Amino acid sequence: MLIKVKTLTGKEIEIDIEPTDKVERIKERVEEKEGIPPQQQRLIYSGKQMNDEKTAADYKILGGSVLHLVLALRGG
Amino acid sequence: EEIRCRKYLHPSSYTKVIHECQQRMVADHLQFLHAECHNIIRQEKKNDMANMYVLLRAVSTGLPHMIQELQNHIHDEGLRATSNLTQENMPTLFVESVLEVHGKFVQLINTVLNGDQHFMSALDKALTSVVNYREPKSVCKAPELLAKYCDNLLKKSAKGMTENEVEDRLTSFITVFKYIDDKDVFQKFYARMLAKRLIHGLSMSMDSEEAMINKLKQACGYEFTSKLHRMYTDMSVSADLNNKFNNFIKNQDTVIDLGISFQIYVLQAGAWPLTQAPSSTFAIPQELEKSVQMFELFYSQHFSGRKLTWLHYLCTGEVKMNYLGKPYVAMVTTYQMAVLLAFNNSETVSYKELQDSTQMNEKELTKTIKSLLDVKMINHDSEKEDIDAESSFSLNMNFSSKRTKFKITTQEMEQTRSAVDEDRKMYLQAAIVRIMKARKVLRHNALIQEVISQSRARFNPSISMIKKCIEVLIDKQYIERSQASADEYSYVA
Amino acid sequence: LTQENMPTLFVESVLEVHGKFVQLINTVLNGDQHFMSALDKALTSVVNYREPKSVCKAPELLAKYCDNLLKKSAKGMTENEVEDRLTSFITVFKYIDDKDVFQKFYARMLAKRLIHGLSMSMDSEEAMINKLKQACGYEFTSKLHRMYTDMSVSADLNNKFNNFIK
Amino acid sequence: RFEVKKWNAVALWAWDIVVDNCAICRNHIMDLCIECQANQASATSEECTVAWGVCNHAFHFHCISRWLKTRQVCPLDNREWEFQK
Amino acid sequence: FEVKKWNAVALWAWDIVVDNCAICRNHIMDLCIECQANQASATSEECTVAWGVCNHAFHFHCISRWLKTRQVCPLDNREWEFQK
Ligand SMILES: [Zn+2]
Ligand SMILES: [Zn+2]
Ligand SMILES: [Zn+2]
Ligand SMILES: [Zn+2]
Ligand SMILES: [Zn+2]
Ligand SMILES: [Zn+2]
Repeated sequence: MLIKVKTLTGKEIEIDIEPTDKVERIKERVEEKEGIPPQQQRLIYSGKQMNDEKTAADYKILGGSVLHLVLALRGG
Repeated sequence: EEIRCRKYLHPSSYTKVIHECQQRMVADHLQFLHAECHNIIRQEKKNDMANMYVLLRAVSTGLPHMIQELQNHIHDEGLRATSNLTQENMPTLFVESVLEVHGKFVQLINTVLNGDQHFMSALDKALTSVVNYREPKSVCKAPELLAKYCDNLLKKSAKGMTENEVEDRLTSFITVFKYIDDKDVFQKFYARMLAKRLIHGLSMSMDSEEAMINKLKQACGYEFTSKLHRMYTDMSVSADLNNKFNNFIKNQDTVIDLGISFQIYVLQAGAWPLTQAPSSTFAIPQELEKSVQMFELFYSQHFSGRKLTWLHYLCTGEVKMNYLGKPYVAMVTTYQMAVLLAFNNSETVSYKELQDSTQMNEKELTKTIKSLLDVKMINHDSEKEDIDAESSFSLNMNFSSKRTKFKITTQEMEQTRSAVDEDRKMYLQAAIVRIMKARKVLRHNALIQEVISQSRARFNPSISMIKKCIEVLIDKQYIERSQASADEYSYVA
Repeated sequence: LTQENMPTLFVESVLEVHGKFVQLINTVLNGDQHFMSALDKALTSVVNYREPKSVCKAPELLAKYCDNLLKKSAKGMTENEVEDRLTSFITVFKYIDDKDVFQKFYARMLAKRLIHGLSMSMDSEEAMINKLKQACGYEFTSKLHRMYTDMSVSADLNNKFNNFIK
Repeated sequence: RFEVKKWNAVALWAWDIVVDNCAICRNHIMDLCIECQANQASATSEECTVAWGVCNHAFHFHCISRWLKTRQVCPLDNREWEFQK
Repeated sequence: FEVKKWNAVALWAWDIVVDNCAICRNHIMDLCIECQANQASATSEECTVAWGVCNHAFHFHCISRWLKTRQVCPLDNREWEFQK
C-alpha cells in the first residue's frame, strides 16, 4: 500500500508497504524515495515512533495517511 | 624503429619496415591485447588507451574489438547513470546525466583516442541504447522525460534562468534529443505541454518558444514542427486579433459595450491538440452572450469563411461576489461560471433548475461541483454526500480567502522553488553525518565527493551550499573544525 | 564542384570540414558547447548556401548522394563501407534545415531505386530509412518505410498469387 | 449580484467550406455514425464518440469498430492501429 | 509478337475512402463540381490536379478560386506554393 507521509516541507513518501508489513524496513522504502537512509528516518506514527519490527497493524493499519517524520541524525 | 629506418633506409621502405614491425609485435599478439581491452576500457586508463588506439589502428582488425568494448562501456555507464532516479526530478536529472556522459566520453575520445569517427559512432550507438532504454513489457520513458525537460526549461519558473543560459541549455538539449528513437511521440507530448504552457500565458518568453520550435525545425523536418509552429503563430496573431476586435468595437455604429474584457485566443482547428468538446453541451451565460454574439459578427466580416467551435473547457473568467462582504474575484472556467449564474438570482438552486441555465450533462457537472466544494465556495443544501439529480445548493457564506483574486484548481513559483530547494539542503544534512559514522574524519575537499556520491540517484548538489550547509552543522554543535587542519573535521558524538 | 560528381564530392567536402573543425574544437579549445554551436551555425549557413533568387541545392544534392551510395553500383562498394558513409552522412543531413524537401526528393528517387531493382541490397534501405526515422521521427519516414514495406511483401505476395493460379 | 470582469475565452477556427469527416462512414465527424444514423439512432444513440489513435486520424467509434472486424490497419495510411490518441 | 513476362505495377487504395478536392468535396480523379455545372462549354482538359508543397491534391479550378480570394491551403494554414 502506497503512503502519503508528510515531510519537513509538506512532501510525500512512498512506503509501498501493506498493513502487514513491519515498519522496520517499511520506513526505509518511504525514505528511499526521499533520500534518507533506513536507520535515520525516525518517523512518528501519529503519536509514536516505530521500534524494532513494529508491524504496521500497530499504527491502525492506515492506508497512506500522513506520517510526519523526524530528521533525527546519527541514528545509524 | 621510425628513427632507425629514417637513418638507414631509402624513403620507399620508411613505411614497410614499420608495417612489418607492427605485424610481428602487435598484429601477432592481437588476442593478448584484446583480452586486456576489457581492463583498459572499463577502468578508464586514460594514459594507456592512447597507446592502445595507436597500436591497434596500425593493424587491420585491431580497432573493431576496442570499438565494441568502448561501446559496451558507454552503454553500461549510461545504464549505471540512468538506472534509478527520483520520480520528482526525473526529467532534468536524466537529461543532464546523459549530457554529462556524452560530454565526458566525447572529451575522452577526442583527447585520448584522436577523435576517431568509429569511436564516435560507437558512442552514438551506445547512447541510442541508453537514452531510449525501456523496461520489459513497458513503454519507453525518454520522450516524456525530454518533453517535460523542455517544459521545465521553458516554464516561467523562479530558478533565475537567464535567456542566454536557457538558449545554451536548449542547444545542448538537442544533443540528447537527437538520440530519441521515436520523436513523433516526443512531439505528441511536447505539442501537448506546449498547449498548456502557452494557452495559459505560462511561457516565460514568446521568443524562447520560437527558439525551441526552430531548434526542432532543424533537428527534424519542417512538418515535424508544423503543428508546433501553427500554435505559436496563433498566439502571436491573437494579440493583434484582440486589438482588431477592440477596434471593431470602435466601428461607431451603435453602443456595443460588453462589460467583459474578452481577451480571445482564436486557434487553428487541426494544429492544436485541444480536442473539440466531445460532450458537455453548454449554454452561454447571459453576461457572455453579448461577447460571443458580437465576436461571431467580427469573425464573420474580418475573416470570412470560418466556423468557430468555441471550446469551453479552457476558458477562464473573473467573476466578483454577490455583496457577501469582503468581495473576491474568482479565476474559474466557464464550466465553473454557469453554475454561478442561476446561483445569482436564486440563493437556493436545485440541480434540476440549473439544467435550464447551464445545460451541461452530469458527466462533468459532478466533477466541477466537487472541484468547487474542494475549496468550498458552494455547499450541498441537503445532507447527501454525493450529488444526485434532486440536489440543492446555496452559498457557503462562512467561506473566506486570503486573496481577492484567489486561485481555483483547474507569485507562487518563488515560494515553491525555495521549499523544493530546502529539501535539497535538508537531505544534505541527512547525508554528511553518515560519513561521520563511517570514518569520523574527512577532509574539506574529499567530503564533496562523498556527498555527491550519496546523491547520485538524487538532485545534483551545489558546491557552495555544501560548504554553506556544513557550517550549519558547526553552530548546531554536531561537527566542528580542528584548528590544526582546516580540512580535518571532528564531531562531538 | 564538378557537375558530374557534385553530390558525393560536396557531401565529402562538408563532412571533412566538419570533422577537421570538430577535431580543432576540442583538441585545442577544450570543446566548449559555445564553439560547437558556432560551428553548427557556420556549417548550417555553409550547406544552405544558395544564389539569390534561386532555390537551395542542398536537399537535392544530398538526396542524389544518398541515392548514389544506395544504388546498385559496379564500383564494388561493400556494405560496411556504405553503412559507415551513411552513418557519417547524417552529420551532413542534420544541417539541411530544409529536410521536408529532402524527403520529397529521396522518396522520388527511391521509387525509381525500388521498382527497377537499382537497390544495392534490400537490407541497405533499412540502414537508411532507420537512419532518418531515428534522426527525424517516424512521421518523416512514414512514406519511405511504406515504400520499402511493399517490397518485403511483393515477392511473398507473388508467392500468394502464383499458387493461387495452381 | 454576481458580475464577471474578464473572459479569457478560447476558440478553434476551421474553414467553413472544408468539412472534416470520418473517413469510413463519410459523415460529419462530430455528427452521428452511419450505423448511428440508421439503426441505433432511436434505440440508444449518444455513443458515437470520435475515436483517436496514434495515426492521429478522426474516426467514428462505430465506424472504426466495423473496420477492425477483419483488418487491423488504419484506413487512411495503412499504419498499425492503437486507438490511444 | 509474344511476351514471356511483363512486370506490372499497381497502386492500391481502399474503395471506402477517396482522395477529395476538399474545396469541392468531390473526387480527385473525377471532374470538379464547378465544371460539373456548365460542362458543355468546358473541355475538361485543364482540370488537372494542382499538387502543392503541402503534399495536398486539389482540383486546379478549386484551388485557383481559393487562391483568388484566399492565400493558404484549405486543409492546413500554410502559404500555398504550387509543386506539380
Ligand atoms: Zn464514421
Ligand atoms: Zn455507428
Ligand atoms: Zn491513417
Ligand atoms: Zn475541386
Ligand atoms: Zn474544372
Ligand atoms: Zn496544404
